[PDB]
Amino acid sequence: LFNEAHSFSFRVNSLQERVDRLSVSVTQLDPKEEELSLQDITMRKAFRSSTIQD
Amino acid sequence: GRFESEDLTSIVELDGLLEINRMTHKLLSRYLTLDGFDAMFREANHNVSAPYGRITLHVFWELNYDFLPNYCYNGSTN
Repeated sequence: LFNEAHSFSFRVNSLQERVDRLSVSVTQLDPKEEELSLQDITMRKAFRSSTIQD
Repeated sequence: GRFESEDLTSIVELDGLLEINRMTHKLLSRYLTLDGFDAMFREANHNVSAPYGRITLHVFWELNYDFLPNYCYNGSTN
């Protein structure tokens, strides 16, 4: 039991660090300065979710 | 992708199929913890990392190449 609980703890700490970073980043998003490139709509690489399967 | 290989008039069949998929997600969510339907839809539409998605890009393509040069308006019936 304890081994996997410890693994969960590690994962939770990593996710907490990431969430703190993301929150401080999101608080300073600028909409008026936001610029979107019409020309680069498809040459951009699409986001893909994880597909791990045991 | 099935929308992308059809004319502009198939948008209705598209949103019908999307509603079926949303109902399926709602049913399966009663037991499984899936990604939100919005997240899944945006991932499938390439609308996460980019401003516009595939559906709007194909809408514009269809407009330009098939709608403006091939259709006739009727004022009374609209």
